[PDB]
Amino acid sequence: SHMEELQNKLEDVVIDRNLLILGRILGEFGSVMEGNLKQEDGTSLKVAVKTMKNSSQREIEEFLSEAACMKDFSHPNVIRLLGVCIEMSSPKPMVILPFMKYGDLHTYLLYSRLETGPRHIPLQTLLRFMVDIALGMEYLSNRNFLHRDLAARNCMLRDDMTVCVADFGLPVKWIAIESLADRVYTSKSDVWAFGVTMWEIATRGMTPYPGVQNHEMYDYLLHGHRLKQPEDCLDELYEIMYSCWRTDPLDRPTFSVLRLQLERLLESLP
Ligand SMILES: CN(Cc1ccc2nccn2c1)c1nnc(-c2ccc(-c3ccccc3Cl)cc2)o1
Repeated sequence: SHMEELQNKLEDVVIDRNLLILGRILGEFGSVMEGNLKQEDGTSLKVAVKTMKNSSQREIEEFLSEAACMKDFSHPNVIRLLGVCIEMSSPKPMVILPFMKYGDLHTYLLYSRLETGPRHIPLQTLLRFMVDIALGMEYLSNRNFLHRDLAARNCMLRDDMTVCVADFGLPVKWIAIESLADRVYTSKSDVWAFGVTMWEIATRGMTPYPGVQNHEMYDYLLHGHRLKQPEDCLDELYEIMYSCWRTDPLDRPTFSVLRLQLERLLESLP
């Protein structure tokens, strides 16, 4: 029955192409399109459709396998995979996601500094964003799933302004020191990317390490330098993000420890 569990997950993740109607292109690695998904209750749902790219057997079965694992995730701060579709060329898979009208968190932070879009984001909400990602990441690491592409651009905003982790890997300034050197990736490397993500949130969308080029990053970190404390950022919050960048990956806290520290800090605000 150990294999029968994979077959169960496999049947579940596939969506009939006829239940899907494709809309306009939102982004042009593969495309992001809007779509309509006909549900079991007879009504249509607005969805986001991600199309992907070379073998028509092994790599496709690999996509279905990976998608079957992804649809098994069930947490309010992890994007939910609604299912997958396949379309053949003259070998193009599609992944079906809930439509997020508020978009990615990175764009939202940037828009908040311009007169038109969202208004100034206060400290409590910036901390609520960090708690939400920590909760989603905590769910993932406890299931032994590595994100491998954690950044503000890969976190999505739901209609109730809840953040969910998304766009799972497969970005040099999000990569842990040991991942740049030993080409090794663990949950401590996700914790490092999370600290960088927290810094993007606190700076309201600044690119990490201003004045340091991508090809200078490994030598920069090797000499002990880390991301600087953002202006008006709490010392406690900075200590939490800094703890994510400890040279020894074993010294870095887990997501569960980080989530707790962030919740206490949030509750402590007036
Ligand atoms: C496109 N995107 C972001 C998004 C979401 C929602 C949204 N609404 C409007 C615009 N939007 C944009 C997104 N978030 N998560 C994913 C994703 C993509 C691929 C896979 C995957 C990769 C390999 C094998 C199997 C799978 Cl299922 C998993 C998750 O993509």
